[PDB]
Amino acid sequence: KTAHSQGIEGKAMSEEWARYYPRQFDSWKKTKESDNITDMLKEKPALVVAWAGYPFSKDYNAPRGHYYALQDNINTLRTGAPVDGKTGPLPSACWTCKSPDVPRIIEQDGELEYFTGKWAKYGDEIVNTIGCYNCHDDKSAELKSKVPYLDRGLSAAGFKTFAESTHQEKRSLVCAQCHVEYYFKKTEWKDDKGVDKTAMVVTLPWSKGISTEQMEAYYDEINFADWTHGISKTPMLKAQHPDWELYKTGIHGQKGVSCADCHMPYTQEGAVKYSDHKVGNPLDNMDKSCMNCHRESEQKLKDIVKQKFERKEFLQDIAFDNIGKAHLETGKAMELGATDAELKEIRTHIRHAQWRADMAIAGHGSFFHAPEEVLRLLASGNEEAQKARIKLVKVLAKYGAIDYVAPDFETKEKAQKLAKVDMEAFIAEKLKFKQTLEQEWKKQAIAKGRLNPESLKGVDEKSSYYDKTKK
Amino acid sequence: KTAHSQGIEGKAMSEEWARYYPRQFDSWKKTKESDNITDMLKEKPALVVAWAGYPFSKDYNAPRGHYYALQDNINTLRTGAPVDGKTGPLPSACWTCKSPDVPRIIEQDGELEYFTGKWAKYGDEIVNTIGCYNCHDDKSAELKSKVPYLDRGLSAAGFKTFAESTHQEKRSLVCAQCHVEYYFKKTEWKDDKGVDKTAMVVTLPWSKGISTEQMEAYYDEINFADWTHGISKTPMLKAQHPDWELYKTGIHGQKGVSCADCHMPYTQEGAVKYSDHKVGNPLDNMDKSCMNCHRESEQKLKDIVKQKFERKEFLQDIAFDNIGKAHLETGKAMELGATDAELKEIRTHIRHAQWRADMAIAGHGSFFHAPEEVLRLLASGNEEAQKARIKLVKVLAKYGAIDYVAPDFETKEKAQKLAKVDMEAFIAEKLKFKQTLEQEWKKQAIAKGRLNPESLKGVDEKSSYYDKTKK
Ligand code: HEC
Ligand code: HEC
Ligand code: HEC
Ligand code: HEC
Ligand code: HEC
Ligand code: HEC
Ligand code: HEC
Ligand code: HEC
Ligand code: HEC
Ligand code: HEC
Ligand SMILES: [Ca+2]
Ligand SMILES: [Ca+2]
Ligand SMILES: [Y+2]
Ligand SMILES: [Y+2]
Ligand SMILES: [Y+2]
Ligand SMILES: [Y+2]
Ligand SMILES: [Y+2]
Repeated sequence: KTAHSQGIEGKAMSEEWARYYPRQFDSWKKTKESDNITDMLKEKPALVVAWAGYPFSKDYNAPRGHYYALQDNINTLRTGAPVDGKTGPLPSACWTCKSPDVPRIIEQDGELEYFTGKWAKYGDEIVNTIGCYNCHDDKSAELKSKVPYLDRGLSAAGFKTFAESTHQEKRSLVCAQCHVEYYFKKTEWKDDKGVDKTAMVVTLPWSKGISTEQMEAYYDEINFADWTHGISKTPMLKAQHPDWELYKTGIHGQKGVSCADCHMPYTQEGAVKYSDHKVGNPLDNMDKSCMNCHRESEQKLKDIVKQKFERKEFLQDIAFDNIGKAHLETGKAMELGATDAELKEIRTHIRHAQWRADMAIAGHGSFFHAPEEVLRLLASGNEEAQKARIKLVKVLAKYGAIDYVAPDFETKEKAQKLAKVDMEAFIAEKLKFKQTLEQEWKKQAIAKGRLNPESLKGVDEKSSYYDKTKK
Repeated sequence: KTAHSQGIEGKAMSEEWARYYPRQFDSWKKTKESDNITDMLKEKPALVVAWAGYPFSKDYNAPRGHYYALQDNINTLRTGAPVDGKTGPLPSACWTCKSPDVPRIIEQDGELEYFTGKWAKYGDEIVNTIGCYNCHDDKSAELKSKVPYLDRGLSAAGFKTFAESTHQEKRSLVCAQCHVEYYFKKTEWKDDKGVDKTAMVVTLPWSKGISTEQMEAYYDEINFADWTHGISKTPMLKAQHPDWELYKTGIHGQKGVSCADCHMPYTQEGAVKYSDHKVGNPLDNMDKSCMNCHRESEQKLKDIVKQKFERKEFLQDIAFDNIGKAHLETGKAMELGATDAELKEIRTHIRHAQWRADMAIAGHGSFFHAPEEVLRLLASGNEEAQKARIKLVKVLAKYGAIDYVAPDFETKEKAQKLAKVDMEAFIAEKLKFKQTLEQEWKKQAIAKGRLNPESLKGVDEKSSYYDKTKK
């Protein structure tokens, strides 16, 4: 048994686990070191056009350390500027994979209640970032999935549940609680008090399997759409970090190598085995992350990964360039009077093209985890985009614009203009939120004992729209 | 030293090496077991359209055992029906990678002379198939490259020559004498007798590197074309089994695993090491070919290779379908009166699209040797094809045929009709050649002592146009 077999008071706060596991706590906190903010819309402006009419066209950055998950959830322009617990663009489900306070609240008020309401609803309750309680039982310290939607998805896919899985599998599944693709399923229900409520439940689109094509069929079957494209008015599907799903198609995943083997490698100290909890880039610690199974120079292994990235980049830019043009050309055809009937097939091609290409790039490590599937998907996506563009030429020709040239979107600025994203306004509004409601959230949480100020050190120095500079 | 340190009389005939190496001779002869003829034009009729106006649109089969190399060179419709040593469609260079008699003749008459004249020129001299002398020195038995064009290509690419390479590298380079992409360079020269002659020299397009893109730049720089497309009149480039070049981009090649490690695995017998000379499919002998480095079930490893093949197939069919349509649509535009000036850009896209896609599939093992490069190349090729088709729509529209639908070519029969290939005639003509001139070639060779009848056992029972049935 552990030294805390009856549970841990204040378990949601990882600092509460330090007295029992100083080592794991210490390395866990070091994800603070990965504080770089890479503005993906600036790096890949084509993404702005792809996501026109959706929050991702406003703000989308690459992932950084777990230490910043909660704060980035707050800082992203995607969550907007609520004025209270009933305002704001997004729902409560946006907290789900950002805090150990999530299972705390789900365990206290129930799944449906948690998934009911605005994101702003839990502003002063969900204040801790990715912590011990998100992956560990506070009595036995064993690995555990704290979110019901995962087992729900695993079952539907014909997979064993978390409890039924092997230890090695659990070393990847704890990650799968968050590092997976999902959608919000509008769900009606009634509380014990009789009140009728509507919940937005996190659901893994795995009922037909975990391949991109199976998920596609899944979404088409229920005629689902995450949003109607702001430019082409196409029923779009958004892919979100399907890290685990893609990893499963890769050679490492097929061989049984877990996420932890590379991202949380062991360190033996005579009888005692320690897992590095500083979840980050394995390439920074190759001796422990790779050389334990590979017998090759670190530079060569690094060069190989670099090659894979270049390959992915090559196909990514091609696919999203044609996808972008397709959206714009469809928008042009619409302007000339083309009917929905004339654009139906084209829009279906665009929907599938982007779903496949987004699934390929949404998982930032997929280019390495499953290179072959990433390349094939980008190629498949590009083909659907081009099929749409060949048909678009004919629609444009019918309306006298066969020589139309879709505008360029090589910079985030130009792309956001086409996507009609008023950045200055969103940023101004966001800052007001942060300077008022956010600080009130933090002050109240600290007063109630839900948040420890120590955890806020250097947590809010950067975002895509501001950089106070240092550490 | 060996037991034949002064050389071997009749070295071109592998049977002459049997007295010294019965083991290697025995397994070497067993490639006779791989006698399957897979008609690739029947399997992938899109290839017929791609190669319209070129010999490959007539006959193209997958590779089988080395035991059949020489005979298949004779049977393929590509070599046609010579009536003497000065007739026939192809040059003498077509023997180059099919017989140990090649180095014998090159060593006797010189490189230029060998590469001068018709294929039919050496009909009764080049009669032995891939043999010991193609890869071994007849005095020391050491591995050796017998063709000057290889070192020539290696140097141009910044690689070390064969003699400068390591032993492990030689285990792959002996294969590179033939398993590489090449072109015939028209070369003028004068013999010691003063006569002016024209030679067609085998040349490796490696002066800018061995990547598909570098070879492309190489061919474009000299405005080279293997043929003018019979349908689109595009200056085409033909890729031929770039097995070694692609293998070099793969993980095995980068790690130093040679062709021999998988295709000619060792067998230890107490102090004595034997190389299995039955060059074939490693998957038939996985315990010796793969399990020597991998610790996984054979079925799983097989399933993985199968996955890679399906991935390649997926992208291959897409690329060649769009390439086929592009050719046909260009042909249609031509019929309507489109000018070469209006079709120049389109034709450049088609040339590059097919060069890249052909380079990806011409090496039948590339899907496994270098999966990532194969997928990327097929994707790149497809994109160039689609860029051509988008432009083609506009050219067709200008000429009043925007709704033109390129004819289907889902069967070899339909494809060969579009490619205007009169098969019945070519086959009839070929049979007459085989029944007359070919038999005379074999009778004369046997009479002169250049050919041993034993080597002809079951060598000519199959082709793409006839199957006497058994072994
Ligand atoms: C509601 C729609 C959500 C909002 C708003 C955010 N998320 Fe997530 N999220 C999750 C993971 C595993 C990552 C990291 C890997 C990756 O991003 O590719 C993220 C990351 C973010 C970030 C930082 C990156 C960015 O700028 O986009 C933000 C700002 C963010 N998320 C906001 C996981 C999950 C998840 C688990 C299943 C859900 C339901 C959500 N995220 C929902 C939202
Ligand atoms: C002159 C233009 C040539 C003719 C006619 C043939 N070849 Fe070749 N060839 C070589 C290899 C390594 C292979 C095997 C791998 C593969 O085919 O992908 C081949 C195979 C053939 C075959 C059998 C397959 C088929 O039906 O196409 C035939 C009929 C054939 N070749 C005819 C190697 C070389 C090579 C070495 C550099 C040269 C110069 C040529 N082949 C030339 C011709
Ligand atoms: C949900 C509660 C999560 C769990 C469980 C795990 N991760 Fe995570 N991860 C999550 C978020 C929201 C983020 C984004 C953080 C941000 O503010 O940008 C991440 C990020 C990562 C990263 C990126 C690290 C970096 O760039 O420095 C990696 C490599 C990563 N996560 C890996 C990972 C692994 C292997 C996990 C299981 C052991 C794991 N995460 C769990 C959310 C969640
Ligand atoms: C999920 C994303 C995790 C978070 C957040 C934390 N831990 Fe963890 N821990 C995780 C894995 C996958 C593993 C390895 C499991 C295995 O048996 O292989 C661990 C392991 C531990 C252990 C056991 C000893 C060790 O391997 O180091 C302990 C005691 C432990 N973790 C503690 C711990 C604490 C205190 C955390 C918060 C500060 C914490 N973990 C977070 C995954 C995750
Ligand atoms: C052991 C548990 C492993 C760890 C940790 C890492 N790798 Fe690995 N890798 C391993 C296996 C068993 C295999 C499958 C092939 C086999 O030998 O059975 C691989 C394969 C690769 C590959 C080749 C496939 C490819 O995508 O090109 C590469 C390039 C590779 N591994 C790199 C790599 C790196 C950089 C790692 C650290 C981040 C890493 N591997 C860890 C086993 C294990
Ligand atoms: C070793 C073989 C790995 C396994 C198993 C998993 N990951 Fe990984 N991951 C690995 C590498 C080499 C990289 C690329 C590093 C680079 O910067 O080039 C990644 C990357 C990720 C990322 C992207 C992080 C970022 O860009 O900020 C994430 C979020 C990530 N990996 C998650 C993750 C998960 C959840 C895994 C299991 C399903 C997983 N990785 C396995 C190496 C390895
Ligand atoms: C030229 C003289 C060659 C040398 C040297 C090597 N190969 Fe070859 N190979 C060559 C030809 C002309 C053919 C086609 C034979 C036919 O009649 O179809 C082949 C075929 C192969 C195959 C296919 C085997 C099968 O399908 O059963 C393989 C796997 C192959 N060759 C491999 C290979 C290797 C690894 C070599 C070096 C050790 C090698 N070949 C040398 C011509 C020549
Ligand atoms: C090229 C395509 C080859 C042909 C045709 C033949 N041999 Fe070969 N042989 C080849 C390789 C790549 C190797 C391995 C080299 C190494 O040292 O790793 C060999 C090896 C031999 C040997 C050495 C002992 C052994 O490894 O078995 C002998 C004695 C030998 N080869 C003989 C031989 C004979 C008699 C052949 C014709 C019947 C023959 N080889 C053809 C490549 C090739
Ligand atoms: C030893 C000399 C090898 C032989 C013989 C074969 N493989 Fe291999 N393989 C080997 C290494 C060193 C690596 C690189 C990764 C590493 O562990 O360092 C690999 C990798 C693979 C892979 C993974 C990459 C991929 O394309 O998915 C696979 C699937 C694989 N090897 C399969 C395989 C098969 C089927 C073999 C026999 C025909 C084979 N390998 C032989 C080393 C060696
Ligand atoms: C092991 C890791 C290999 C190395 C190294 C090389 N080859 Fe290979 N080759 C290997 C496999 C698993 C396969 C596919 C088998 C299947 O049928 O699925 C191949 C295939 C080829 C082929 C195609 C043969 C045919 O389709 O008839 C050829 C001609 C071939 N390989 C040649 C070859 C050469 C010359 C290599 C070195 C440059 C080489 N292979 C390396 C496995 C391995
Ligand atoms: Ca989604
Ligand atoms: Ca060529
Ligand atoms: Y405590
Ligand atoms: Y990162
Ligand atoms: Y691979
Ligand atoms: Y003799
Ligand atoms: Y074969």
